[PDB]
Amino acid sequence: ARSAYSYIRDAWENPGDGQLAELQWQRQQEWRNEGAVERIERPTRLDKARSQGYKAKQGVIVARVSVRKGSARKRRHKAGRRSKRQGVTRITRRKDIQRVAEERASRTFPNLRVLNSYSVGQDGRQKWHEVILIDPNHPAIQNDDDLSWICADDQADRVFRGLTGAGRRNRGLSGKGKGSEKTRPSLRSNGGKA
Amino acid sequence: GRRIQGQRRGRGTSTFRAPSHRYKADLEHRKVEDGDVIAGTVVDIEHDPARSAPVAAVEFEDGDRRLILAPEGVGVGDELQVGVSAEIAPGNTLPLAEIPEGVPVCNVESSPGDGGKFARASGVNAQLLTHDRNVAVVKLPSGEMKRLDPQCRATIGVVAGGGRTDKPFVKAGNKHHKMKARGTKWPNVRGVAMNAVDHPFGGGGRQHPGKPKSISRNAPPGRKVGDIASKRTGRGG
Amino acid sequence: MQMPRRFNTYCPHCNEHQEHEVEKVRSGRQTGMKWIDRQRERNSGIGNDGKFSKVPGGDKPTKKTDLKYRCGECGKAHLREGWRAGRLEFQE
Amino acid sequence: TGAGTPSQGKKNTTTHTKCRRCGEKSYHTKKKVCSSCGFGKSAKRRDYEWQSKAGE
RNA sequence: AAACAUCUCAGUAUCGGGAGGAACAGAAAACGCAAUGUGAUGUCGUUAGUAACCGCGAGUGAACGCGAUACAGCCCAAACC
RNA sequence: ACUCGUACGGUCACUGAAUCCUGCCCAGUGCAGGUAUCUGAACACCUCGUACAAGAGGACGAAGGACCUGUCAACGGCGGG
RNA sequence: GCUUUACUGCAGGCUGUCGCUGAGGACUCUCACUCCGGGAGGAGGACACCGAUAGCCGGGCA
Ligand SMILES: [Cl-]
Ligand SMILES: [Cl-]
Ligand SMILES: [Cl-]
Ligand SMILES: [Cl-]
Ligand SMILES: [K+]
Ligand SMILES: [Mg+2]
Ligand SMILES: [Mg+2]
Ligand SMILES: [Mg+2]
Ligand SMILES: [Mg+2]
Ligand SMILES: [Mg+2]
Ligand SMILES: [Mg+2]
Ligand SMILES: [Mg+2]
Ligand SMILES: [Mg+2]
Ligand SMILES: [Mg+2]
Ligand SMILES: [Mg+2]
Ligand SMILES: [Mg+2]
Ligand SMILES: [Mg+2]
Ligand SMILES: [Mg+2]
Ligand SMILES: [Mg+2]
Ligand SMILES: [Mg+2]
Ligand SMILES: [Mg+2]
Ligand SMILES: [Mg+2]
Ligand SMILES: [Mg+2]
Ligand code: NA
Ligand code: NA
Ligand code: NA
Ligand code: NA
Ligand code: NA
Ligand code: NA
Ligand code: NA
Ligand code: NA
Ligand SMILES: [Sr+2]
Ligand SMILES: [Sr+2]
Ligand SMILES: [Sr+2]
Ligand SMILES: [Sr+2]
Ligand SMILES: [Sr+2]
Ligand SMILES: [Sr+2]
Ligand SMILES: [Sr+2]
Ligand SMILES: [Sr+2]
Ligand SMILES: [Sr+2]
Ligand SMILES: [Sr+2]
Ligand SMILES: [Sr+2]
Ligand SMILES: [Sr+2]
Ligand SMILES: [Sr+2]
Ligand SMILES: [Sr+2]
Ligand SMILES: [Sr+2]
Ligand SMILES: [Sr+2]
Repeated sequence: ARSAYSYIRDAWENPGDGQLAELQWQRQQEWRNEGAVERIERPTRLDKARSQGYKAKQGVIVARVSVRKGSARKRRHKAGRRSKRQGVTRITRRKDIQRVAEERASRTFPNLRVLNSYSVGQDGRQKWHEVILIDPNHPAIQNDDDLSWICADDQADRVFRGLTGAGRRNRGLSGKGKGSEKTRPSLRSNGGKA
Repeated sequence: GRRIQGQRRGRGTSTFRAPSHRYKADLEHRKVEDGDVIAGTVVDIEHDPARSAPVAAVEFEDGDRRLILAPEGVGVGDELQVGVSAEIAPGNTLPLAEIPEGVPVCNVESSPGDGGKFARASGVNAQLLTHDRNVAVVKLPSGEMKRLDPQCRATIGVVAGGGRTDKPFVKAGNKHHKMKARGTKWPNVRGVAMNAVDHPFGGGGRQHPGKPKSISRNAPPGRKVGDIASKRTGRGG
Repeated sequence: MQMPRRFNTYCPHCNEHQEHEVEKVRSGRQTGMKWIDRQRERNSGIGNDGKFSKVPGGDKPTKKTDLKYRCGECGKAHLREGWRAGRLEFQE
Repeated sequence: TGAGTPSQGKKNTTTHTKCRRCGEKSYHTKKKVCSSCGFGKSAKRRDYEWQSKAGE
């Protein structure tokens, strides 16, 4: 039969309809009054969290992060530039907001490592994402067959190097064939043209 | 070119800042729960550096000692009241609703409880004209009819120091001393007297703006100089 | 100059002389779906857009005849070199 | 008053001093920032790729 | 580009953040020598200055495949408990 | 920042103590106001086109402009016959 | 370097539109949101602010 989880999932396919709509309208009032990074005892979207690797266990942390909506916040050129490099208003950044969110969360918890993250909505001026972080130093995790991998040294600060799922997508690594000529194995090795 | 003086101002550097560390106090009305059971005695009259007008130190019943925006005619010993039931006499504060029409007032709040925003300068006053259950109509010093919430508090009488403007500075040195007590860069160099690089009016053999002075409201900073969005100019017509 | 609306001349289609009707070539409306239209959208962005920032050239003092020659029997038209003419009015 | 020799006589202010962190006489005692190693400004050590030729 | 604005120089210089002894990538919602065919991923040689881009100017410029190197394939979420 | 400031304020400009004065010009340019009618983009809407889409046309029309008015201690002008 | 009714652009301001954004060609309301208030509460209100986009102005700047 259907899992109870599928109902949370199904609710979130249309965050603007049904009960979920009223919940968001209510919640966001409280969220707008919270900080940039707020640790939370439980995921707002359980199905998604468990699906991304979450577990109700010691060493597993979840934090909601908010970021200002819109494009880049850039300063106009102070020195000479050709029309092409004078743009200021319509220029957007190369990292999506979810990625910016994952990084802020990881800075707040220097000892934890980003596992994954997901969207929990937005209003007209900001977006919220919840991030799952793991304590690579806690034995409950060092002994977990499904998560101990994140304890390896080369997984340190993984988010800052784009090793996250959101990181990999944003780097154009989804496709294994056509279109990934300049993304795989890295944007850098391909001269930064992807 | 280079940023014009109006643009240097905004950075709020020392040259353009007000000597705040030398200012005395923020003359906002007292906050009373209700009842008007708040009265104090004028303990002294002081000089207010930020306004070139006198201010009065008051000792209230509950022990609070604070400076107040003094109207003309207030002296030491006198007793002042602040509240809904305050008496209708010079130097007393109460909501416009309690003030009888046709009474000159000063230090009028814009939004009930803000402490006073209007008519605070030397010898000026707002004129309470119309009352109502929903809107109190006041005539501000500029002659503008302002609709205010009857719950907006004010002080009866006119501000002390009137006539200050009637005497000429006579000397540059006198202007100088006053200017040193304000957030203002002085003296003033005319735009037409500067180099083209420093102002829209700079440059040219003889001095003269090389353009009409009436500038559009939409002009960007750096260009909005001269006569801003003038509806007209001159004295004629 | 004057020009006869219809006259006998060679029709490269029938391959024989037949009566033709002469008409001024009317401009055909664009579709906005040609490759050039797509390149304009693709290559125009922030700042100067190269060739897509240029504007309409000038005009020669006189233009050449721009006519269609329609065969009166097979109904097909053919084109010819034009010649400079200040004005071109047809007779009948 | 000339900007040269006569204006050099007024110079008796102490600014740059031996830095506690790197040992260079670059710790600005007024800013409390070392212009050589960055002490007082950053935990990380002051460094720049332009301190050497690009390909070296 | 014998000017110059798209283009070029170049994702170069330089800047911010971060890991390791190497990084990154990686077990197909691939490829599309179209097939009765190949079978994770780097890299090297080639494919090729080819396809593609471009005031269609100056210039920019892959991939599939093939020959090599080395080879390795697995774990969750959910269903049922 | 101005600002512990509030029109007897302070911002932006011009002239440059006192004294006697400061004429005519609103066509152009600038600023500002108004505007029946005209013109005026995108989204949504309607027609055609496409089993869809590109696209073509339409209707509506903001600021702006046309047009009208105010204004020279606003740019400036005050000739030839 | 400087100028402007040189060319081409870029900030910025005005303006429409879409999202924030809710209930019953003009309107009421309150619940988001904004502001005032120490607080209770008051004012305002689906506007404004902010994101996106479109038109106009645009030597302030390149
Ligand atoms: Cl991390
Ligand atoms: Cl003054
Ligand atoms: Cl013709
Ligand atoms: Cl193959
Ligand atoms: K260039
Ligand atoms: Mg298992
Ligand atoms: Mg590599
Ligand atoms: Mg005060
Ligand atoms: Mg000063
Ligand atoms: Mg002056
Ligand atoms: Mg000079
Ligand atoms: Mg000079
Ligand atoms: Mg200038
Ligand atoms: Mg002059
Ligand atoms: Mg050249
Ligand atoms: Mg390029
Ligand atoms: Mg050429
Ligand atoms: Mg290239
Ligand atoms: Mg291929
Ligand atoms: Mg003068
Ligand atoms: Mg002089
Ligand atoms: Mg506030
Ligand atoms: Mg220039
Ligand atoms: Na971390
Ligand atoms: Na790309
Ligand atoms: Na393109
Ligand atoms: Na050259
Ligand atoms: Na040159
Ligand atoms: Na090009
Ligand atoms: Na082969
Ligand atoms: Na005129
Ligand atoms: Sr670290
Ligand atoms: Sr105040
Ligand atoms: Sr206050
Ligand atoms: Sr001048
Ligand atoms: Sr006059
Ligand atoms: Sr493009
Ligand atoms: Sr452009
Ligand atoms: Sr010509
Ligand atoms: Sr000197
Ligand atoms: Sr000397
Ligand atoms: Sr000295
Ligand atoms: Sr510091
Ligand atoms: Sr460095
Ligand atoms: Sr293999
Ligand atoms: Sr005089
Ligand atoms: Sr005029």
